[PDB]
Amino acid sequence: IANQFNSAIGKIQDSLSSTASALGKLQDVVNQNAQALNTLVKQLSSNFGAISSVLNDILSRLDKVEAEVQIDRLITGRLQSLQTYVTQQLIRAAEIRASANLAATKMSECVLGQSKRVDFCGKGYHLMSFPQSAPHGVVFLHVTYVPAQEKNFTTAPAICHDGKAHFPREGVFVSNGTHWFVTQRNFYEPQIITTDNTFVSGNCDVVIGIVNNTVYDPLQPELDSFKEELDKYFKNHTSP
Amino acid sequence: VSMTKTSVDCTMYICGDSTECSNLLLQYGSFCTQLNRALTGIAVEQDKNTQEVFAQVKQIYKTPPIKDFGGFNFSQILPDPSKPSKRSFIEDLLFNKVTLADAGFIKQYGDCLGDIAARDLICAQKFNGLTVLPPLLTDEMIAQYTSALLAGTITSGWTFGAGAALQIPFAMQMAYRFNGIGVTQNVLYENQKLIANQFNSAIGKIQDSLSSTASALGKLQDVVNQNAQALNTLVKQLSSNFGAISSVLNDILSRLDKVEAEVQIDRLITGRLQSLQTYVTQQLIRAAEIRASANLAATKMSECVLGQSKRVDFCGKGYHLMSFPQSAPHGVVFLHVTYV
Amino acid sequence: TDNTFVSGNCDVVIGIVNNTVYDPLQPELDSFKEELDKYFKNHTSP
Amino acid sequence: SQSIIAYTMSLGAENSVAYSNNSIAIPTNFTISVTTEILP
Ligand SMILES: *[C@@H]1O[C@H](CO)[C@@H](O[C@@H]2O[C@H](CO)[C@@H](O[C@H]3O[C@H](CO)[C@@H](O)[C@H](O)[C@@H]3O)[C@H](O)[C@H]2NC(C)=O)[C@H](O)[C@H]1NC(C)=O
Ligand SMILES: *[C@@H]1O[C@H](CO)[C@@H](O[C@@H]2O[C@H](CO)[C@@H](O[C@H]3O[C@H](CO)[C@@H](O)[C@H](O)[C@@H]3O)[C@H](O)[C@H]2NC(C)=O)[C@H](O)[C@H]1NC(C)=O
Ligand SMILES: *[C@@H]1O[C@H](CO)[C@@H](O[C@@H]2O[C@H](CO)[C@@H](O[C@H]3O[C@H](CO)[C@@H](O)[C@H](O)[C@@H]3O)[C@H](O)[C@H]2NC(C)=O)[C@H](O)[C@H]1NC(C)=O
Ligand SMILES: *[C@@H]1O[C@H](CO)[C@@H](O[C@@H]2O[C@H](CO)[C@@H](O[C@H]3O[C@H](CO)[C@@H](O)[C@H](O)[C@@H]3O)[C@H](O)[C@H]2NC(C)=O)[C@H](O)[C@H]1NC(C)=O
Ligand SMILES: *[C@@H]1O[C@H](CO)[C@@H](O[C@@H]2O[C@H](CO)[C@@H](O[C@H]3O[C@H](CO)[C@@H](O)[C@H](O)[C@@H]3O)[C@H](O)[C@H]2NC(C)=O)[C@H](O)[C@H]1NC(C)=O
Ligand SMILES: *[C@@H]1O[C@H](CO[C@@H]2O[C@@H](C)[C@@H](O)[C@@H](O)[C@@H]2O)[C@@H](O[C@@H]2O[C@H](CO)[C@@H](O)[C@H](O)[C@H]2NC(C)=O)[C@H](O)[C@H]1NC(C)=O
Ligand SMILES: *[C@@H]1O[C@H](CO)[C@@H](O)[C@H](O)[C@H]1NC(C)=O
Ligand SMILES: *[C@@H]1O[C@H](CO)[C@@H](O)[C@H](O)[C@H]1NC(C)=O
Ligand SMILES: *[C@@H]1O[C@H](CO)[C@@H](O)[C@H](O)[C@H]1NC(C)=O
Ligand SMILES: *[C@@H]1O[C@H](CO)[C@@H](O)[C@H](O)[C@H]1NC(C)=O
Repeated sequence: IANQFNSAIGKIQDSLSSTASALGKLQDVVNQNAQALNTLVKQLSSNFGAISSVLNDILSRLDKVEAEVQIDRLITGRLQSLQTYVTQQLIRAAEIRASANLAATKMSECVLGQSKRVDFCGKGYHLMSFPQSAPHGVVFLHVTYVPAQEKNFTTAPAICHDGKAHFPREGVFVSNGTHWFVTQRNFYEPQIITTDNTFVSGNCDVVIGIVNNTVYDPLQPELDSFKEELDKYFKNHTSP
Repeated sequence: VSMTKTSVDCTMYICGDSTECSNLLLQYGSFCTQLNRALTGIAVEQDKNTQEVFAQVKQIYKTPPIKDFGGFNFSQILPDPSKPSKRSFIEDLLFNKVTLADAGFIKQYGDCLGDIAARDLICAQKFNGLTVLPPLLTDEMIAQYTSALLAGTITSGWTFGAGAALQIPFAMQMAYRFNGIGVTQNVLYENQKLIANQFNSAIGKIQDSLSSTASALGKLQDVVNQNAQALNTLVKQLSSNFGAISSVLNDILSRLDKVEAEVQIDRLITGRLQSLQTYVTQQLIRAAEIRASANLAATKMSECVLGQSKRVDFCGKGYHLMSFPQSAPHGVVFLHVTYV
Repeated sequence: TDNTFVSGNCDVVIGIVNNTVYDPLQPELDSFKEELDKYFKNHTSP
Repeated sequence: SQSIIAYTMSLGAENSVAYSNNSIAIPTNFTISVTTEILP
């Protein structure tokens, strides 16, 4: 588990030393904010119907009443260019706020906790996440357990034994084809079916697909070998 | 999950092929490029939204030919091969409830000129430089993704969410669900025919209700209605004079000389440019509501379809057992199953 | 004693009630005491 | 020998899951995977 973590962290480092565009979500924000400012500077080139874009070339050429009609045209278009920029930035600020609120929720639930929420903290069953800072952003390195090398088994919902139906406490019943076990559900680790691994409910008539097997009572041989301890004392005490 | 993608030729809307108006529109600089960039950014995001929600499976899972799911009957929500799109029975019900306007799938002149040209708003939008663009995923591809989400769920439980799909019998998956709500698994196996009949009957009531009431998909119809009403508002703003002698740009150019027409055309450019800036701002504000809704639908897909949620009222009312996705026009329907 | 766990005495808990709590190992050893007893009684006969 | 090609996109590889009323798959092993999420 330690070598697999250490190797997976090595592949984060290798990818971030090899691919370019992976931080494209953060580069897109820098690109959009730069392109919006370049667009706003470029709108100063626009005449908006005036004799020039250059405010000094209006004032160097025209008297007070001719200039004021030309300057009004530049005020109108430049004021509209700011109202457009600020509306677009107010609309983008809400996308960045939603993204920061999500990142704060992943900091709480994936870094300060372990999440049961599917696909909230990477792909697999969440173990833990590590925050890393990035320009205008956060990176979460999410660690997950992914189950790897599955095998087919025969299964049953219940075992029938003493005319009683038995169910797993924790786990699932499985057969390799000849013998029956209980295993934990997320990792194959087979155990003999016992009155400690299982609980009883009702008789074998109700459950669709119940199978017959022995269910071991570990108190039984602890008193069966004790039943032979009494007999050897009784048979030795035939001697007097 | 999405809204209709729109593009505008800002020059065909404002100037409608007048070269005189086109020369005057260049004096406003970057605004028509900004408007096209903003609508292109909205349109790319409708495909993104649909990929966040529906493309949550690695593999296109198939159900087995032997439908032995322990007495639970999924036939109304599984694919039906008798149709060109392999949608479910409930997905065909859903696709009949919401009425669309333009899918983007080619309008080819003879279907739009002559006798049809009067009795249509879509040809009046298109003859003014306004176009709907098709989705990247077709409705058949969204139905294949939804088929794979449902086949993955009923054959393998939550395991296809975390890794490889691991098969488990359906009544044993349902016994896992029961443990996950704090009910012991013998309560499922001892009541299995009852739990199956209650599920089968509750799915029958979804079919009956969707066959009976009109306005249930009003959340999706409101989105189609808003996008259609915004495009009809934008087309109707071409009737406005904005203080010019006419709204008809050709009647200005037919009756006025070069210098008199420029003063009237600038008045129409000013108001038509403001009409596009209003439309694009309103559509940028809407696109954020649809995004937030698609991010919620993608989270419900991960946490209610690919898992069992412990979150209260996140996956229906009751204790969550499992959810089934169904595709709908620009949306998703979750059929949430709960223990009450 | 399989359905329940012990913690402390009955003085502390507000609203605790008296009932029997069954030990299922008890009759499994009492019937094993009666098994010993009939063996001892029978083996008095020689 | 390069050119631009146009195609209907694949949604994924197809998979018939091996479902049966009494078959289960259980993982005999695991992997630890580390995956990156980036947020503005
Ligand atoms: C299903 O799982 C069973 C338990 O793991 C397994 O049965 C076991 O098989 C091994 C041989 O492969 C036996 O091993 C013993 O063989 C003799 C017994 O006298 C000894 O000399 C050996 O030292 C060794 O202990 C086990 O005794 C046997 N266990 C039981 C409880 O029968 C099955 O073979 C598996 N079946 C399939 C289809 O894989
Ligand atoms: C699982 O184990 C059960 C207990 O050993 C076993 O139940 C027994 O099944 C047989 C055949 O159905 C019955 O045999 C008797 O059936 C009637 C009288 O009941 C007579 O006509 C027959 O000649 C014969 O005597 C047993 O009565 C029945 N026992 C009980 C307690 O119900 C199951 O058959 C086993 N199932 C499997 C799949 O292995
Ligand atoms: C799963 O639920 C399905 C919906 O209730 C159900 O499908 C329905 O089944 C009945 C009986 O086969 C069909 O009834 C028709 O049967 C034949 C068809 O040729 C006619 O002669 C009859 O007069 C009658 O109309 C329904 O048409 C059918 N409905 C649909 C929408 O397919 C399944 O049978 C259920 N599956 C199981 C395993 O019980
Ligand atoms: C629950 O069961 C308890 C055990 O049987 C029982 O406790 C006993 O309560 C009585 C009455 O309070 C006490 O009786 C004696 O009280 C003093 C000496 O302690 C004498 O003056 C009395 O004459 C009498 O002998 C018991 O001593 C006490 N036993 C213990 C171990 O504390 C509770 O009363 C029962 N409660 C209910 C609600 O049923
Ligand atoms: C569970 O899966 C593990 C992989 O995630 C696997 O560990 C890997 O086991 C093989 C040997 O079976 C190792 O291969 C090396 O073995 C020796 C050196 O020790 C050399 O002869 C080989 O050429 C090769 O270098 C892998 O290194 C090892 N991987 C890790 C991360 O340790 C387990 O064996 C699997 N366990 C079970 C019970 O299935
Ligand atoms: C689990 O079993 C399935 C199918 O059931 C098996 O069918 C036999 C082939 C045999 O293995 C029996 O013990 C089982 O009852 C396996 O699915 C097959 O996979 C191969 C590719 O590896 C494919 O060519 C077949 O068409 C598949 N058959 C079916 C019916 O799906 C599957 O590989 C097994 N899975 C694991 C994890 O071992
Ligand atoms: C499982 O399906 C088989 C047919 O393949 C059938 O004979 C058997 O009765 C079914 N068992 C259960 C538990 O449903
Ligand atoms: C009885 O058995 C014990 C061992 O169990 C032995 O030491 C002793 O000698 C035996 N005595 C008789 C009388 O058999
Ligand atoms: C419960 O309320 C009754 C009065 O109705 C009171 O006599 C009793 O002591 C209370 N018991 C507990 C456990 O609080
Ligand atoms: C009593 O003990 C004798 C041996 O002395 C034995 O043969 C017999 O089976 C025993 N019977 C009982 C009922 O214990």
